Amino acid sequence: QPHLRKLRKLKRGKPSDLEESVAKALFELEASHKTLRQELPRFHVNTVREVKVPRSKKTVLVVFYPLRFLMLVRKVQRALTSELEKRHPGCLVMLVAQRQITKRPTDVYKLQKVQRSKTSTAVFENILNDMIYPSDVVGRRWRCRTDGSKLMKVFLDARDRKRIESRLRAVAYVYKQLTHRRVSFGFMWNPKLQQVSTR
Amino acid sequence: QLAEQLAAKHLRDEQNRNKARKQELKKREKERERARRD
Amino acid sequence: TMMSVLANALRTIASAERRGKRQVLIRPSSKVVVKFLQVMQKHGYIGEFEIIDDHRAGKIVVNLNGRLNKCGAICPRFDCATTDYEKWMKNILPSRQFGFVVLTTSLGIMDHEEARSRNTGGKVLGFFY
Amino acid sequence: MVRMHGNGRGKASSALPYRRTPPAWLKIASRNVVKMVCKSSRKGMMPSQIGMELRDSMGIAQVKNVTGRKILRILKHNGLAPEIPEDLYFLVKRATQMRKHLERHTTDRDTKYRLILVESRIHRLARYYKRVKQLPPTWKYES
Amino acid sequence: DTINAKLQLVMKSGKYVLGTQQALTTLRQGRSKLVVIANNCPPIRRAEVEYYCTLSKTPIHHYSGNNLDLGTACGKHFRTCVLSVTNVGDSDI
RNA sequence: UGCUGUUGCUGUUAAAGGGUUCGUAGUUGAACUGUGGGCU
RNA sequence: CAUGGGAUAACAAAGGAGCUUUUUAAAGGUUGGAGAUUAUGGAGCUGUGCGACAAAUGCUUUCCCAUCUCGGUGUGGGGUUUA
Ligand SMILES: [Mg+2]
Ligand SMILES: [Mg+2]
Ligand SMILES: [Mg+2]
Ligand SMILES: [Mg+2]
Ligand SMILES: [Mg+2]
Repeated sequence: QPHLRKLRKLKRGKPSDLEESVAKALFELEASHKTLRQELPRFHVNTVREVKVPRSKKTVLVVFYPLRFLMLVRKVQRALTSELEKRHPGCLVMLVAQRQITKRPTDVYKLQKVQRSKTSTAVFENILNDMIYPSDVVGRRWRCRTDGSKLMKVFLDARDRKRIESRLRAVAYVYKQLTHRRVSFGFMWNPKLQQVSTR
Repeated sequence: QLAEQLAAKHLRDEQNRNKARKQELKKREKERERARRD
Repeated sequence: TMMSVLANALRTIASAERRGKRQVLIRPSSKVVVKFLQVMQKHGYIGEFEIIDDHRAGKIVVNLNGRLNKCGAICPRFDCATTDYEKWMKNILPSRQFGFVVLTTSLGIMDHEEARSRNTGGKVLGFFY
Repeated sequence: MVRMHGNGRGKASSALPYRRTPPAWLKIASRNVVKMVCKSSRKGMMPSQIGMELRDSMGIAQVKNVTGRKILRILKHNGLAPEIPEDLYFLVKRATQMRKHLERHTTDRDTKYRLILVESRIHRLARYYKRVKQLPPTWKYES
Repeated sequence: DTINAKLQLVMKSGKYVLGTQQALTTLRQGRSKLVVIANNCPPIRRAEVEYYCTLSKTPIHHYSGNNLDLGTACGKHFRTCVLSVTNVGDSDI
């Protein structure tokens, strides 16, 4: 069937129940939507994973795609994200590129040859940018409490508080499931002068 | 002698690059055909 | 020019404590400086502190309770075997009942009391009491 | 200009922003930006001047934030980099004009003093560029 | 000076010829686009070159230095009295 | 005898900063690739 | 001299445009032992086709040559895609 072409060739054999449902939606949109019809033909996904966020009603759909299409996805991410939501009520979709990490070497000579975009610091930062893409990070702080813990907080612009407020609980939980790191969010009106906004 | 050896290596590398690109371009022409053969 | 980031940071903290300030700002930051602060924080000599990111060498804002008397760096970073601990305690510490010497060892950064228990030597970084 | 060779202590400079994403209203593709950079180079502009033309009249605040690479990197890939680095070129030009002035005004001792400082700056800079192989070995500055 | 900047562009991108005899040959043909003469030129030789430019309607520039300066401004290590640029590349003039 | 001072001296007026710059050996030299996670 | 540890450092190098993998098929270029002669094949060498899977950066590319209202979402209203 033609819609299976939207998957990686490995998974065209026995797709999972989530994979082909997304594949049908992508195939149908590639011929109907006005702006998606010239980017989608070159696009195909790797896998789709389901995450259940505790203490919540909505569930999260995570879609993995090859890093080749990073610029392709960024161009149509807004339309693609909203379009998939309608086909899948009661769910939230995030598009994440699949990246690999080289473990930190112990020898000095090897450390000089590491490709910097494959370090865990760089990779985890880009994963976070994928989950909030229309918005961007305007500040970042680390809080070191007396008990010895260290908590990281990320500040977003207050101009787009209305759009992304509902999704922050889901984003924080999924980010922990992929990186095993804790994150917290806040908003800044006038980030130039570092003014945080309370409600 | 050293310069001649280096030049030979350069020529071999360029030939391999061109051959790989040609094979890649020939591939996916079949995939394009299958898209028109649905 | 500025040759030692650690020496610059510790002198800033000691000066603020002597004048009785409640907070102090530190720049530039470093991973060695952060490790040193956590050692002091664990024994209760400083309060909460916070790291601010600016795509460069960052900055630190630390809250001070009134418990710190002095902190300082040792330059150059002399080597210290396990048998030299009594020598350094005798020279730069007020008493044998309180105060610490901080070392960098192959096991990490730690105070002299913990290093002795682990039976390891290293290089002297500084002190606080 | 400020600290090396003198007593100046000025601080004037630019401050790059924390947010490195180009604005929404900028609708120029990366390919076209690269074309304009190479076009201005053939016209005869130096990398410093190229970046100011785009900043002043094209809305491009930082070329790196749009294309991913710096201006001099773009020229090197297209075979348009200058023979010697730009800052070394301007220092040599200044010393040449000082020497031409001094061959008529032989008693301008203030200018003679400034010529010593500029030539010391040239020799320090040449030593750095030879170590990182941006200059041929045995490159020499001739008075 | 503005003239020196353009000469460097021509010297690296365009085509040119150095010397009075070769410059006159380009003027007898139609390939010459601009002729530059140093101020240290023999008066009878200058008058002959200017006459050729008037007949062929070629723009002519009077350089402000001598034949030593003109040679240095072209990156050469010898003196040139007359310069003729047959091809101008990426330059206004 | 902390009156040879690495630990540990002094240099405004008690003895002692070179008239001012440039500069080679030498000594000294900014940040960054790193919070493992889940169970009772 | 041997060996365990890698936090702080030192030496050396570089100056960043000197920068795919796999599967089939075809083409050529030990004989009783010891001493000579030859041939059939491995393996690797190139150049043809074939199957399968990746790719850290889009070949249903770029380039100029031309020729002619509904749905999902949060609290009856808001914001998103679309019409
Ligand atoms: Mg004594
Ligand atoms: Mg004395
Ligand atoms: Mg005196
Ligand atoms: Mg004096
Ligand atoms: Mg350092």
